[PDB]
Amino acid sequence: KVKRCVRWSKAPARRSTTRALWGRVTRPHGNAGMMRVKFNGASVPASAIGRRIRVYLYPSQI
Amino acid sequence: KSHYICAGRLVRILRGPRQDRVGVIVDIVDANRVLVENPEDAKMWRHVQNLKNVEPLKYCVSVSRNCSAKALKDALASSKALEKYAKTRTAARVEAKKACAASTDFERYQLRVARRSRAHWARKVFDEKDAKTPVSWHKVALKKMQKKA
Amino acid sequence: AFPSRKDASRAQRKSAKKHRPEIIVIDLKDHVLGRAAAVVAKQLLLGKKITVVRCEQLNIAGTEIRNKIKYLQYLRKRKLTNPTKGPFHHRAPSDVFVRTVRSMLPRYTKRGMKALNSLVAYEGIPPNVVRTGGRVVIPRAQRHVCYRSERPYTVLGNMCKHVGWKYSDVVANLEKARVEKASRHHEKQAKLREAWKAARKEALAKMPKHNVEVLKKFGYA
Amino acid sequence: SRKSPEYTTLRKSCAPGVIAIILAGRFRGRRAVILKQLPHNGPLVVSGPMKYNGVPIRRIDSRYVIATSTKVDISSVDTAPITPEVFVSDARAQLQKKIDAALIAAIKKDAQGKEKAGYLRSVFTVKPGDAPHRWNW
Amino acid sequence: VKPHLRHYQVVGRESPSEKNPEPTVYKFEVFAPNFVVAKSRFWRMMRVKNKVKATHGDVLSCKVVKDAKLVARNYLVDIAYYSQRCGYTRMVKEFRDVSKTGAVSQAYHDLASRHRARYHNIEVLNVKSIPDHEVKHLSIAQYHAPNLSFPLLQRRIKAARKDRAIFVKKNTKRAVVA
RNA sequence: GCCAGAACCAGCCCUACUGCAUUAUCCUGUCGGGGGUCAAAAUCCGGCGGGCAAGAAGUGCAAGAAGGGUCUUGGU
RNA sequence: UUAGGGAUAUGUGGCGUCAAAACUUAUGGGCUCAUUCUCGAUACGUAAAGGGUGUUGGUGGAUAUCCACCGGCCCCGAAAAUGGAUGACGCUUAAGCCCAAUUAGUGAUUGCCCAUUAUUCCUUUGGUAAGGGCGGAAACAAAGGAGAAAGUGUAGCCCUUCCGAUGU
RNA sequence: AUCGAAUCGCCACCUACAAGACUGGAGCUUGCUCCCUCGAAGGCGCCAAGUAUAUUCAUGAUCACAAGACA
Ligand SMILES: NC[C@@H]1O[C@H](O[C@H]2[C@@H](O)[C@H](O[C@@H]3[C@@H](O)[C@H](N)C[C@H](N)[C@H]3O[C@H]3O[C@H](CO)[C@@H](O)[C@H](O)[C@H]3N)O[C@@H]2CO)[C@H](N)[C@@H](O)[C@@H]1O
Ligand SMILES: [Mg+2]
Ligand SMILES: [Mg+2]
Repeated sequence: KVKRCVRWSKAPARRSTTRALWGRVTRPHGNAGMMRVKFNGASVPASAIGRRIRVYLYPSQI
Repeated sequence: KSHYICAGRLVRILRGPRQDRVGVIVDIVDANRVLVENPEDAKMWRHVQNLKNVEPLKYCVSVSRNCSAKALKDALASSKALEKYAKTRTAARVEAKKACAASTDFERYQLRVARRSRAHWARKVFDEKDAKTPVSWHKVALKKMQKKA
Repeated sequence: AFPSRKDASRAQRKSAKKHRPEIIVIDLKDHVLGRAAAVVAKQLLLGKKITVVRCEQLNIAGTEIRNKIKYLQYLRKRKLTNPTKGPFHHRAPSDVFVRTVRSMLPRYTKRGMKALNSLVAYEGIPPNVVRTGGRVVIPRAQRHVCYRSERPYTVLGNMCKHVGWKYSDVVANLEKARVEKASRHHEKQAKLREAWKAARKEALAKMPKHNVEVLKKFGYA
Repeated sequence: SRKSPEYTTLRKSCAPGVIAIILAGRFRGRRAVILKQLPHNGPLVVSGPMKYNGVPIRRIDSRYVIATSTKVDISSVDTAPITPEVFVSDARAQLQKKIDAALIAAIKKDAQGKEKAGYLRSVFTVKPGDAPHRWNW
Repeated sequence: VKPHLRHYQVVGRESPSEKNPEPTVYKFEVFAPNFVVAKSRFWRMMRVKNKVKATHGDVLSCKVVKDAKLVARNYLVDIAYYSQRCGYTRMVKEFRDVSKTGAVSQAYHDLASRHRARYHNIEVLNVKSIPDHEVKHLSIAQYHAPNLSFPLLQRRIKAARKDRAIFVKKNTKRAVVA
């Protein structure tokens, strides 16, 4: 179903069935360049294992 | 043809803390180590390299085993082996990554407008030579069409 | 699996463009059988869609007589009470590799069944796989870096033809007919491959010279 | 000194004149020029200019900006307080063009200044094979 | 690999007793990973040769010995080792290395492979750089040829840990995955 | 009295920036006696002349009053 | 070695896939080839005498070649009753065996992965628990707020601090 | 036609083929010398159809699935 996203009243064109869970990279994990992330207030669903996660360039340090 | 490990053979270091630096074999320890020195470079003092980390080049100064560290600087000056290496294409690929690994975002933009220039010119030269000879797929099919339609 | 009329009318009601998923196609000529299988078993389980090609060219270390006996010790196993419920012994090189991948997966969950149905594993290069992009390779598993060249090795298409697998000669005539066909296609366009590179050397000095000494700093001349 | 409006804690790379990358928001991936920083450790204020990439005078903060090595050396007008951006008006449409044309005035008198005007029109995206963690900016 | 053993010169002595008002001071060369191992190999040898304990014991010095110029030399690592059958076998074992402490390290890596002897079942005696014309075995003497010239065949050129990949493109230096 | 973002305090947890001692079985200089070579440089041993091998050593001790964390604590 | 939870760091054991970690690390050294219960491989933990002109080191004799000995890995010795097990796949420029490192003769520290452990931060609960406050300081209407009990045990008189916590 | 969705690199230049004790070509001293194609890039794509004073972009207001998606 189309549940309620942000800018529901301000921007009714981004109203979608699309949801999103958010997190932060906390620390590296091993020598091979994997990251150890924690999602905000919850955990990532186990359905997401093997599925696409986007990591961003913000918050910026450079 | 492969280039032998001998005293005088210039090797390039593969993946040490050097990764790109050339050096001259001044002594062979055993079946897997040599002594490597290039007096022209600061980081290339007389050290011990494993032969899994070296790559023998086509150049070889006429110097003896366990040289005197001042007749080595004489040997690669008369041979001009560092300058013959400095105009090869593989050495240009070494100094090209050193620009890419030091590029700012503005000189990555300059490389993109340089490559889009050359690409735009090579596809309009390819245009105005495919009208004369029917080479491409647009021009083979139209040449075998207008001859019978 | 051809798409049904419910899956065909929706590609007409919605004007569906012809879609291909992001599929990585490995050419397994001269690869270590279990080193390639472990690289593939990890990538499939990280969500990669992988088509595997040329499984009759995989290598297993040791004498051909040695690896053929190890398959016959495997074929000795069967459920004695009812062998229709037994271990099923697949003889194709394309099916030996699917098993070797599968025994490196969590086979008895749904995440390991979603990853074993992401692998296809042909043998030879079939006509649907040929013109779909350049094949890739696994350079940490390629027998010229992984086997000591004095030691014998065993081509999987030759071990498997003597334990079963009655389609060895069919694959050998489908791949003789391909390399003859793909070398006729490659003598063609040699006046197209030379046409572009004599236009990419001619694009220099027809382009402005302040974009060439930035094209020579980064070594792209 | 922390309660003073001139108290900043902003990075030494996000100076006025430094060409930025927007990374977020509406105009993501565009290249905008950093004009100044608002008082009481406020957000950055970037113009594009709109002549080049379509980015108006807008607020953004430091953590949503990659500041690069390339500066244009603006010394332009700073009459953009913390209150044109409060609850296009003809004031903000005039404050745009008065700072807009002062940018192109300062873009072109820069050495290699036409190369930088084209640099402000390009779009930063992440290609499918490039590593932003190994780059100088 | 800049070897795992270091040349310690452990100087020590029994103790000023009233039986023995001035005792004998002993010098000892040991190749040890650190000086705590090196002091204990010293008191091992004070016990089994001089009836001196470490309790009634002074270590006057335990300092490392710096190596040399790095030059390819020939070392006679006159070495002994204990196995349970045929105990205390002593061999001579000429080697070919750039330093003296690296030559003993090579001896500990092929007393471990050729004979399966560990660190504490090995005693090392009289490591000396010998000239070329004294080398007896032809598997070390073959490097004194002034015109060696061998090729590096059958190599394992791996990528440089920053650009290593998983799927490259079969004739191409690309990286389709990783 | 809901969800996010940044900022700044404090606390705590990370990691950058290093000094004091030590070299000698060692460094360098030449005359030997030794080597090998087409001839000779080296490996090697010995005389007495000098010494600092000086981000010099992977050898002993290190006290060098931050840039990043804190959906790893509390606050405004 | 065990209250209810986080963060960091470990231990035993590990780092080819299953399965977290060397996206199969080194810019370390050797040794090993084994053809129908199929070389080998995580202690406790469940094949020998003997043999080998397989290979790789040693020791002592002799005239580039012989002779006697000793060791490492590998083979032979080594034959059972459902199909079968280094845990599985597999591995042989090991993913095996013995040594050794930690990003590598570069310039000194701690490669990283996992606990009901450790350190530390919260909350609970109990102490051979340890301290403080409890004579309402003044002042304050509506159109800054409430509490303050001399107390074993409560919705605990209120705060601060410290240690312990499993169990038939 | 429900249907809003997750996906985010395109090519009639890759999409032929062997080889690693070699694989640019030759010499003969067989480990060195010599030749140009110099032996370590498949091309594109990343905001003017192309490196040149060209002309829209806000108010979607400071992050939010990219509110776009025929390349
Ligand atoms: N398991 C039963 C289900 O639990 C659901 O809730 C489940 C989750 O959706 C839920 O997660 C919520 C999440 O919705 C929301 N985005 C954030 C919230 N903080 C999370 O809750 C989590 O964090 C807090 C920590 O104190 C707790 O309240 C909660 O117990 C914990 N599960 O916690 C439960 C995870 O076990 C719903 N109540 C309902 O679907 C159903 O009752
Ligand atoms: Mg117990
Ligand atoms: Mg009871």
